[PDB]
Amino acid sequence: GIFFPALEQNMMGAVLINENDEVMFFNPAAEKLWGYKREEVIGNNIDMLIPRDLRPAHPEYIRHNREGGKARVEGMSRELQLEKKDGSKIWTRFALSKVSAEGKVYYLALVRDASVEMAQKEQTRQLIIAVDHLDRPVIVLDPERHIVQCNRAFTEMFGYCISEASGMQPDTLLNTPEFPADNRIRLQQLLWKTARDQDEFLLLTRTGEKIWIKASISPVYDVLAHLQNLVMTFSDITEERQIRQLEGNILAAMCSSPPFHEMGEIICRNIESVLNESHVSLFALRNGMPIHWASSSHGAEIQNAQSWSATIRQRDGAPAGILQIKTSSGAETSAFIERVADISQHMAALALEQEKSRQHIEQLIQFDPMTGLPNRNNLHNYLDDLVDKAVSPVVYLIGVDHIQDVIDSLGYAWADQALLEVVNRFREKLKPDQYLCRIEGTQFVLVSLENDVSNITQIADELRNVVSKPIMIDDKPFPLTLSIGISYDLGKNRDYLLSTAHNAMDYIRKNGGNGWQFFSPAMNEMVKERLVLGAALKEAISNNQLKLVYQPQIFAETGELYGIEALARWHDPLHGHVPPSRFIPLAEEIGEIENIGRWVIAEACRQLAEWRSQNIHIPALSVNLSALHFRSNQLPNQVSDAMHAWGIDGHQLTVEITESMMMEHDTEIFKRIQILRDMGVGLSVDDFGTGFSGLSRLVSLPVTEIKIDKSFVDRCLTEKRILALLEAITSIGQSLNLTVVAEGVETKEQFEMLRKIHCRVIQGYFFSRPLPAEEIPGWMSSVLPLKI
Amino acid sequence: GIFFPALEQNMMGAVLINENDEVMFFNPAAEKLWGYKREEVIGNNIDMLIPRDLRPAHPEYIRHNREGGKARVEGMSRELQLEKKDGSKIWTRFALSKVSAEGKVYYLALVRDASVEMAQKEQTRQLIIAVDHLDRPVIVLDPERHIVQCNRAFTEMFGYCISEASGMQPDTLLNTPEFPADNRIRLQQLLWKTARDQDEFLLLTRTGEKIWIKASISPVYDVLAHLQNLVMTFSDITEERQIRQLEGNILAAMCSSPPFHEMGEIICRNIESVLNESHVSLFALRNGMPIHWASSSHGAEIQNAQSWSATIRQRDGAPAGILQIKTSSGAETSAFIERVADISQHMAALALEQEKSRQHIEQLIQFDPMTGLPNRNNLHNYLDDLVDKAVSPVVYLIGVDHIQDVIDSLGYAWADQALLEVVNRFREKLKPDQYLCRIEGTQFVLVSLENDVSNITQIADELRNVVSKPIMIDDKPFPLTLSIGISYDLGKNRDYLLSTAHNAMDYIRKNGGNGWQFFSPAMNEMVKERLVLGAALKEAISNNQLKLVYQPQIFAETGELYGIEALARWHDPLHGHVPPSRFIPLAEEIGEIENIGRWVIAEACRQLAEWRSQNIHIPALSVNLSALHFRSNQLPNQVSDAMHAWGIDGHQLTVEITESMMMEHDTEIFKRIQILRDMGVGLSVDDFGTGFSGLSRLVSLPVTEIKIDKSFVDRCLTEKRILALLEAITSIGQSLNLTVVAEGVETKEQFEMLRKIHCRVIQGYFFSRPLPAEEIPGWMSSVLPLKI
Ligand SMILES: Nc1nc2c(ncn2[C@@H]2O[C@@H]3COP(=O)(O)O[C@H]4[C@@H](O)[C@H](n5cnc6c(=O)[nH]c(N)nc65)O[C@@H]4COP(=O)(O)O[C@H]3[C@H]2O)c(=O)[nH]1
Ligand SMILES: Nc1nc2c(ncn2[C@@H]2O[C@@H]3COP(=O)(O)O[C@H]4[C@@H](O)[C@H](n5cnc6c(=O)[nH]c(N)nc65)O[C@@H]4COP(=O)(O)O[C@H]3[C@H]2O)c(=O)[nH]1
Ligand code: HEM
Ligand code: HEM
Ligand SMILES: [Mg+2]
Ligand SMILES: [Mg+2]
Ligand SMILES: [Mg+2]
Ligand SMILES: [Mg+2]
Repeated sequence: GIFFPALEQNMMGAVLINENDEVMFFNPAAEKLWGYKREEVIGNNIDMLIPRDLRPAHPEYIRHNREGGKARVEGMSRELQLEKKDGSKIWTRFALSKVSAEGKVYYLALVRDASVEMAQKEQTRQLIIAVDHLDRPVIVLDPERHIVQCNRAFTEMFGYCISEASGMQPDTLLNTPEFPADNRIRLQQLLWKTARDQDEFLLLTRTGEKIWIKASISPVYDVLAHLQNLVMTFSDITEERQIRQLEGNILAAMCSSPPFHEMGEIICRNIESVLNESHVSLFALRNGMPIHWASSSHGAEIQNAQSWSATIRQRDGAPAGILQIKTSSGAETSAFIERVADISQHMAALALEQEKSRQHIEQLIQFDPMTGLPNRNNLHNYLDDLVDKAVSPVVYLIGVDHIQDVIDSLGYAWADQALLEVVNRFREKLKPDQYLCRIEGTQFVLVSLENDVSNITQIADELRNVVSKPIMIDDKPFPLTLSIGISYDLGKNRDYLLSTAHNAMDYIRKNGGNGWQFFSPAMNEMVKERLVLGAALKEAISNNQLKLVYQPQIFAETGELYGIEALARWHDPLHGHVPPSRFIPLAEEIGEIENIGRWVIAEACRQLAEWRSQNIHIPALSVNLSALHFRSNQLPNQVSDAMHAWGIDGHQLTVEITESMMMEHDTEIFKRIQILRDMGVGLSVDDFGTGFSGLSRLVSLPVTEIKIDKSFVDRCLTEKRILALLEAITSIGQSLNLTVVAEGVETKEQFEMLRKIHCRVIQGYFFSRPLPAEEIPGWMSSVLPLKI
Repeated sequence: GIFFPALEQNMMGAVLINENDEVMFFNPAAEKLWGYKREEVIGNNIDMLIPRDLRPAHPEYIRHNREGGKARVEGMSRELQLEKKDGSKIWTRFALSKVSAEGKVYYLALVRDASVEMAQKEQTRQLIIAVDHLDRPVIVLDPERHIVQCNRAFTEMFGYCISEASGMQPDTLLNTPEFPADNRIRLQQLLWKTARDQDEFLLLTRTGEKIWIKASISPVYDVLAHLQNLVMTFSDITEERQIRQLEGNILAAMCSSPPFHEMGEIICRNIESVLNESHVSLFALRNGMPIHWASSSHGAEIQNAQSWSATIRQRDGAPAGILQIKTSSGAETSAFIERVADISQHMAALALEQEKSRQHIEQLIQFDPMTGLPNRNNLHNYLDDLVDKAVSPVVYLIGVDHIQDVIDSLGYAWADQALLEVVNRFREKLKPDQYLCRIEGTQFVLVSLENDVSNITQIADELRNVVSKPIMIDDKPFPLTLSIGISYDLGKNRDYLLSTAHNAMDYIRKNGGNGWQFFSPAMNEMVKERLVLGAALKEAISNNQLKLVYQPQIFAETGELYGIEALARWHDPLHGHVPPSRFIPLAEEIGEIENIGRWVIAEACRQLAEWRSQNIHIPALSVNLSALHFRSNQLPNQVSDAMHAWGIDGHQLTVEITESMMMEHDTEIFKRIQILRDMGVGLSVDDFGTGFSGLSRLVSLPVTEIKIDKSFVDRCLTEKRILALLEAITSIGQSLNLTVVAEGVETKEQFEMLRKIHCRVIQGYFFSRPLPAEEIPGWMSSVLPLKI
């Protein structure tokens, strides 16, 4: 056989043993491997070749193999040890084989050195223990994006294992939530990115827990620039997303520049948001002495409380503030709390330094950013000037209410806009003599010089009605209210006035706000008296318990009744007799003047119908109307109704207007007068108007009568210069056919002294006091004519 | 023989070839490996076994081995590729030998399965990677303390490769500095410690500079509980401190609210400071397209450019920007680049969010959180509404300069206080119709409705005059200046108006500020001409070159001269004849009214003496005076000087006053009139008054004449109603001894129609034109009496 020397010189050392477990064949390669020679090996039991430990065990191993047979079993190639000539031990690769010839059974084992193979195995083990040491999960993927390798950190974080995850897609392996933010497409795009990339996803463990993980994919190529593998690393980011949220919230709040206390509160609550069940405190340095900035706690005692005290450093490096974090027993890692404190101190240094600079400047600042109004120091100086000038002012303290709603709904950048809108509305209505300033927060101070209750209440009502309509910001309505406190006293300092106004405003706010009040209950009760009087007047108007008293007018020469003027009168069961000089202006303030006008016109016309039933001529009847009455485009409707419902057509009715009405210039009012004048009813002007040119226009807008006021008539006795007034007034009387009326005559000498100027008619107490309608007919039939 | 069946039963495939390269031995193991049949194999050439692609190359190796002698070496045993009958490719293990038999050349080959070999090698390859990708330096130590495995992170961090660090001690590798001494003791105790341990050390690198290292050592035992290997991990301290400082600095930068490009720049320089010799670029995605955001100041390039790219996202999957960071290879470490890039992305996201929020807010803000004034949006809305209403407004653009000195001296807060003071000064003067707004910076816009040139000049002068008093801040003066551009055009839009106003303001500011001008050259020319005329008027008044003219006043009945009136006329060589209706209002605006008053009174008395030198009776003289003249407390001084210097005692002189003079109510003015009247000089009132009652009050301020306006006379015959005015006005004439003067008669019919009303005197063209003074004596002796 030509194969004898071939297997003799083959690379693998070949050892052949016969039935007797003795070596019969042996070759030079095995000589080199073991150390002994052919003459030293041939004819000896395999026991000498076996290492010493297995010496007894090897024979029964061979015997068991012989007994079993197993249809000529040859074993499997593996790795084993040798004992050399000097006793050294080496790793070798064995392949055994069983031979059966001539009924007997022989064996041969082929051996190669395995130093490289065992070095590889040691490298494998050391590399595995290097992988499974740090808790940063890494996995490897083939070109087809199938996971092929894992580690203990990954299997512990996600529950899976290499056996249940080998050779399958990573998206299919990792179950994602049901479209929370469309993260499925993001995960596929990160898997399919061809360059180094990273992303953040939301995943659930094998059990299922809401965990966010940051994944990073990197490609690794081969020598010839082909894709070889993709490695994906993961890291849990749950502890860092919350810190990102904290820094975002603090940054957003600080960009709006909130006040110091509320900024501290925001920081504290945001720290608590990331530290579950903790307590946080903030202190500032005031000349080295710590003071309390803000805090937030539930008050519950924290047993075994870990306490940390972080120090805030300014730009130069000096300490400025102290932040105390107290946490439960082992709630969170110390590095977490250290990081939170560091980021918080970095973000709070700016707040502390801006607060310090703000205090330093505001010690002496006499103005105010954010609505540009004056401030407390300016108000103090103004009030001190007023006090030393000895002029007692009226102080209104105004608190704007419901601003916290917009603060919590939109933010400080919009609360400021609401304040600006309110201040602009106030500026749109402030009078020249009023002083407006801002003291603190949502509080403002108005200084006025009106020492009169009727004007003070009007100013307060106007101020409260300023905010009647909602404020539209960012296309969102926001109804705000006002609480006003009013203080006015004589000889009082700034402190007394400010304290009283603050007390009034605080009482209104505590009771519910949306209103105004005085101090000084004695002055407060007058408002209740006025409201009850006005309610009684309105009730009387509605119930028609009002009256008309008629005073005649007489001629100078013939002593004949020129006409009468109807005057409104009122008597209440509770308030007695209310003079018309009192309750007519009261109706102007309320708004019942129109109701008065309709009643008087209807009653006066109806009374003329009653007098016409019997024999009474009554040439004319004068009825007073107010300026606010004539401002409406409804007068001819009711007046025409009066005439044609009782046959009192306008040649008998007469209407007199106030002097101030001609002072005003309204085209619509004048046209209504001209329409009314053309109907037949006359027009009369009291107080002789204002000027000849105006009365010349009153000649253009035709009238019939001119009335000389009582004050002018009374002064005619002494002031001899005003005689030409009546002479000129009467001159226009016959110049263009006007009837002049003398009012308030009281003595005979007055009647004779106005006779020479030729006053057309005379109306006064020298002839008759006003009389109730039930004896108007008696007066006509009794004294007519009179002494002339 | 007995070895051929043994060779057949060898479980490894065995083949043997000769010079002819035929296969003579193909055992069942080889059958199971390849798949070919024994008959198909025996006698064939190697070509039915050689791989197809290596077929062109194999005969070259055949020739090399068959010709070149390699000392009859067996060869090499290694892994190789086999293709199955179907075509699949597997890897097997080959051992080849060269045997010489019968003087010939024979080649022998043994082949295994090697499936597990493939698995082991591929897993080693897959596992060395993801050791090379762990972010921290981990090294595995054998029990006898020799480094066996070092990862890529450690390799690039310290600079000691695997070849240099294989089988040698960690202290000898990372030799620490001799100073201090305790380092060696500490590191030996750490290295030979058997428990998990951590510490800090001062290890040294191949190239130089010190690195402070946190070192951790952990053990790894075996099944039999003996130290099998140990693991050591390293971390750096300077790097983590730098990351913390970077995050803090960028957060502090954001909290101060800088602009977008400034924010990008500060981020860029922070990354530059934390990472040496790098270039950083930022792009922001607008409408899906990137735009440059910030870049390195060093615009050049550095060799060995390694680039890292990050995608800035914003709370969603939508990309928001791109970051590129480039650094030279070998300068720093991959983990440091990872960390800096990640933190930069997470901070730039906040920067982008803040920019977006600020832009959204500013798009809708309607007021100013500073000075409280309206802002550019409100101004735009106002101008748009006015243009839609089709009313052309006058736009003043005001720039306040000399404000940098306040910033340099005191600071930003005091600059804001000065700006507030200026705005308050504007508010204390703006009229109800005008509209004030702040656009930006030290610039404001005023909108007015009056389009008169004189009114605009008055408004501009008033605006410029308010800054004359220096701003008192902290008891320190601070002068400022105003540059005002006036734009006014018909039918133009707000863009054109604002552009023209800004052009004018910039022109003034560049030329030096402290002034105002129109945008229109024609308007500038008009202003220049008016100023030239005013200067000419002042020069003429100073150079006594004015002249007076006298218009006779005649008696209605006797045709005898009642008196004459002096009127001032001005003649200029350049401007010709300027009517008094043109240059008298100009004197009021300038301030020459007083000078005109003295000249007229002094000249009239001097002229009165000249007429009295010869025989002229001249019963009276009427001299016009202005209200502003009478408001000065000096009138009796010069007037009394006039009488006693020419013997012209007030029984002749007469002063006529404007109607508006009696409209005003000043006690000092009224007293001065009474003092003046008591001297003997008469008083005349033109255009009557607001009311005849005022004339009755004026009775206490004795008057002698009343003048009827020309407009009333010119409309007398057309409007028969105004006849009563003259009838009443004359009636007052004999009521209290007054003379009525009719001014402006032109025809005989007008004169006779005023005769029935018995007007006392007549002054008009029907009798005589205003006569120059040289022929007054001739007119007296030639025409009088006119005999009607
Ligand atoms: N000492 C004195 N007084 C005399 C003399 N002759 C008349 N009087 C008084 O002069 C007033 C005339 O009313 P008036 O001047 O229009 O001024 C009226 C008018 O302005 C207002 N008034 C009265 N009735 C009405 C009404 O129905 N409507 C309106 N709108 N105002 C009314 O009330 C004012 C006061 O009315 P009365 O209290 O009735 O006071 C009456 C009357 O009593 C006299 O010789 N001596
Ligand atoms: N067409 C016409 N005009 C007639 C007639 N009768 C008089 N006049 C004009 O009436 C004016 C009289 O001056 P005035 O009414 O006080 O109104 C004067 C006065 O307000 C002002 N003025 C003139 N001289 C002086 C002066 O020395 N001082 C002041 N302060 N104002 C003066 O100039 C105004 C008018 O300028 P004059 O040219 O003086 O206009 C003169 C005169 O020309 C007539 O029948 N027909
Ligand atoms: C340094 C030399 C040797 C070592 C270290 C060694 C070791 C071992 C050991 C530990 C076993 C136990 C079972 C196993 O591991 O599969 C075994 C099995 C066996 N050995 Fe050895 N052996 C050596 C030499 C030989 C030789 C030259 C033969 C020649 C026939 C032989 C015959 C056997 C047989 C027949 C089995 C039975 C395997 C079975 O039944 O599965 N041993 N060997
Ligand atoms: C799948 C089958 C085979 C493969 C992949 C293969 C591959 C190679 C390669 C790459 C070489 C270059 C030298 C080296 O790598 O050591 C080589 C050389 C050689 N091959 Fe093969 N061969 C194959 C089949 C065979 C067979 C069946 C024989 C039978 C004798 C053979 C005999 C030789 C010899 C003698 C050399 C010379 C080695 C030297 O001179 O370094 N080859 N073969
Ligand atoms: Mg009345
Ligand atoms: Mg009256
Ligand atoms: Mg005049
Ligand atoms: Mg005149």
